[PDB]
Amino acid sequence: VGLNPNFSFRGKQQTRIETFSDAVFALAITLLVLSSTIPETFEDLWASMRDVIPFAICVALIIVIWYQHYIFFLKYGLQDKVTILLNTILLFVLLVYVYPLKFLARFLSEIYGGIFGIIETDLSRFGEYSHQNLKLLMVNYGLGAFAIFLVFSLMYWRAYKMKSLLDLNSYEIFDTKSSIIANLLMCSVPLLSLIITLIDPWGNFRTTILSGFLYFLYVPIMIVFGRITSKK
Amino acid sequence: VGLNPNFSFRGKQQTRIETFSDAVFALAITLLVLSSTIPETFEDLWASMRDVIPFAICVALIIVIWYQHYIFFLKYGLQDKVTILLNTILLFVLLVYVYPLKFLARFLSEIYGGIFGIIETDLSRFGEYSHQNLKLLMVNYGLGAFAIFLVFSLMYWRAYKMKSLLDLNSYEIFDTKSSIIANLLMCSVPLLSLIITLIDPWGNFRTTILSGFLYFLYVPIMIVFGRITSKK
Amino acid sequence: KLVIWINGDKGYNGLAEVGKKFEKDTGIKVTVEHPDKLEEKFPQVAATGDGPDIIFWAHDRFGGYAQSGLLAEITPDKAFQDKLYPFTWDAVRYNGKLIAYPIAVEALSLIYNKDLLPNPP
Amino acid sequence: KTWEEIPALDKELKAKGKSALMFNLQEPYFTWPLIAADGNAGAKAGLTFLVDLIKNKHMNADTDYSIAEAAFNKGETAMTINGPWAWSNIDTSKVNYGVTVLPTFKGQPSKPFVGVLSAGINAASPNKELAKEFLENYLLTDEGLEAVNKDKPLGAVALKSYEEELAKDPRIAATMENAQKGEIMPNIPQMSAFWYAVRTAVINAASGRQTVDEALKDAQT
Ligand SMILES: OC[C@H]1O[C@H](O[C@H]2[C@H](O)[C@@H](O)[C@@H](O)O[C@@H]2CO)[C@H](O)[C@@H](O)[C@@H]1O
Ligand SMILES: [Rb+]
Repeated sequence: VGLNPNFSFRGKQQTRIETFSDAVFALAITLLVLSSTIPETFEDLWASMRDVIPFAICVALIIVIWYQHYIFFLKYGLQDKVTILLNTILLFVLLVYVYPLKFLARFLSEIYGGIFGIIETDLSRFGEYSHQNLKLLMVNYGLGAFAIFLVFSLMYWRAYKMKSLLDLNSYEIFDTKSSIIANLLMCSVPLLSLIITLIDPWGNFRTTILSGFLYFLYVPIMIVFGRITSKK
Repeated sequence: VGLNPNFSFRGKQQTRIETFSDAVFALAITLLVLSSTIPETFEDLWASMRDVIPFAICVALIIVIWYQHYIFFLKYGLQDKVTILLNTILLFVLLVYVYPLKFLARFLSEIYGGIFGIIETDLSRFGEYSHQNLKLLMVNYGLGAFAIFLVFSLMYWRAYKMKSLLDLNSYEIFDTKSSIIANLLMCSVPLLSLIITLIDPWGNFRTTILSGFLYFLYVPIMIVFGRITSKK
Repeated sequence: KLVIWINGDKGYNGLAEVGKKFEKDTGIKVTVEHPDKLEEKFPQVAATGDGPDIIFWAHDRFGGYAQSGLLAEITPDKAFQDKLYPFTWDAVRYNGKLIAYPIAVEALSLIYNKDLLPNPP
Repeated sequence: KTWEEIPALDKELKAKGKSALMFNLQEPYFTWPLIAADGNAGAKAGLTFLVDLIKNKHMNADTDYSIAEAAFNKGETAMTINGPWAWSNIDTSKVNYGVTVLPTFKGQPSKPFVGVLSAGINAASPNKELAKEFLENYLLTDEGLEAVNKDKPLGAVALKSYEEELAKDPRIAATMENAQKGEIMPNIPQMSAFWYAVRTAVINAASGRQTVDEALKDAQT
């Protein structure tokens, strides 16, 4: 149930911030699926079932955020203005990226569909695939991911700033410090794509290849940033 | 976590009125964002991202109301008919002003966009900008703001009326009295714009300038009303 | 009689409970005393008179006692030595000789009333 | 919140085998707030109401401190009028009680008299300096007033050091509320003759001997 055996969970009682938060997460994953049109005919029914792969990817992504949220509020049981503020920023980012994720997930499902050879349907429905549009694709979703992890870092730092008020022990202080580092390291990868895309060194698709390729090397690049700080 | 150190929080346990209320607040902020159309193409995606500034302003506004709600139910733990009634009136006002806020936020974002020089898109989409329409804009949103603060004053007065039943101490009585004054003072500013607009002294845009200008002088005008009652 | 000198702001009652278990297992009396200005009363009394058997104070005062010849050299076996952190032993060393037994590290902190001040300076 | 809505409440409660309000009618200190609510015309109004309560069989004729206290603590009456001192006996009983503002009469509030519990030294005492020691260094201290207060509550203590503790008590708040709506009694030598005049007046009107108009006539003399 819990992550650490040395952590004393201050947020076992459910609060308004957590209840409100659960409503928003449930609404996000629910409206992602149920924002679709109701099938009126067999043809619509089969079309609607092609959407499950894109939705599975979106849902998986949202619960992962929900989990991090659950663990934070479980650890610290925080309920102050600044926690409320940072919490709102988080849910706000989530909300604005629900329908854009539905889009990205459908787009990438067609691209990966073409590769593997499952389907051969058109991508002209998405509009023109231009350099500017493919760059804005990275910058958009990259800015989204960066923000979510950035906010999680700020939230843990707020708990670190209230370590004494929360009566955090040496183990708990260490966890909190490690959780900040983790979230900043997570945020760094989308920050690096975003910056590379915005400068655009090549002036062509090469930029987008590199930017996209940093996510495939998430684990190794995270280890490099972590190793640089430990080596000094 | 708490506002006052002398206040004994009667509403630390979550109740049905608070749970129901959280659902409504979550739904308001969620449907504000997710009432938009799902992007089907890159062009829609970029259009949808122009909506984040208007949404941030709306969201910020709604959580501020949610916070006041959280603090009230935390303070008194009330659950009676009259509290339910006043609570419903509040949520009702909120709900009817969700989509109108989306509108106002988009409108003002274009007006402020033009000023700063970020964008140069048309305002003809909003309809004709006539004196009658710009007056109704003030009266509408002014009536909304007035009501929210009016209801918060009534809610605190209901707690004041039940001071003995709630076993309120001298510090808590003082807080409650101060919270009534605060909410009436907050309500006064939209009440003053609304009245000025409805009388319409100039018979032209000048009326709307003054009415709109009272919100920019919120803090100072609130201090004048507060100073008048203390001076006698 | 085993006499111990420790400051009055410390846990002399608890130190006595250890002393009471010692008498049960040996037969020696363990009285615990806490006199005022013991840091500057010890080097005067212990030099001339008898004073205490064992003196408890922060390590900083012990070098002066060691130079003056007011303290016996500590000779603890490896197994006892190994029970304590090696950095702690360094604090109780003067001219390559162990002059005391390290007990605990002490540092001042900001003690605050959470009710009167939730977010202290 | 009003005196005038007690008869309705009493009708409701008497059906369920319970009284609405029982308080000491014998001692005029308890009846004075109702009498002095408006004010004369005010004394005539306030007393006539009190007379009508006994005439309508809502309150008993010879209601005293003991049968009122006992009835409230037993759980027979829904309300009672009393001071800080009475709280401890309620706590002893299993009655979830509240202390609040006295009911209003003719819109205006009921003005209860305010007393300052005070310790004086007898002029014909040889232990004047020993009593001063007791009063100053032992009684009028944080520790001293605490001891008295945990037995039977003193109310709003005169000690400056006790402000925080007083302010934390909801019953004290209600006491101070009523004290502000009332007024401090003058210490004058005529207070004795005054109190006697009111004590008789209230008893006569309660029992059914003298009229409300004739009660104020004999009392003003
Ligand atoms: O009843 C008239 C009587 O009232 C006041 O006495 C109060 C006293 O102050 C209280 O402490 C309480 O014990 O009850 C008394 C009445 O029962 C006046 O102080 C007194 O002069 C007057 O006789
Ligand atoms: Rb819909």
